[PDB]
Amino acid sequence: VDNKFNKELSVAGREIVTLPNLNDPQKKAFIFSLWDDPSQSANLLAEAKKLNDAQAPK
Amino acid sequence: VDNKFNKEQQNAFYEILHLPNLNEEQRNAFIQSLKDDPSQSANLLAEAKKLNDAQAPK
Repeated sequence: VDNKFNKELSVAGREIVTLPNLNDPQKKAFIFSLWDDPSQSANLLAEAKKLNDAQAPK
Repeated sequence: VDNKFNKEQQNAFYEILHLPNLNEEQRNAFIQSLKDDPSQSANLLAEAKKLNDAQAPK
């Protein structure tokens, strides 16, 4: 259930915006899905770092 | 009823997070005013962009 998780987008969104191995198009669709459903914002931030590993080693 | 505010909150959210001079206080507060108020989302990105240049180093 979502309860206005705006604080979660500040931490999840900004980390998904500039994690060390992600590219601009993936974070774009990532934040746009994070904005639509911030209930998965914790999982989105993790998905951002997990995806960064596929392009470059952590 | 229109599809502009649907992704304007998404683009404004993303830009608030991707602005080079927005911090957690400015970017997260924007996500609070943006997630709760859809009509002010473009203005939120404009004020976040406005903060990006004002807060930016000179």
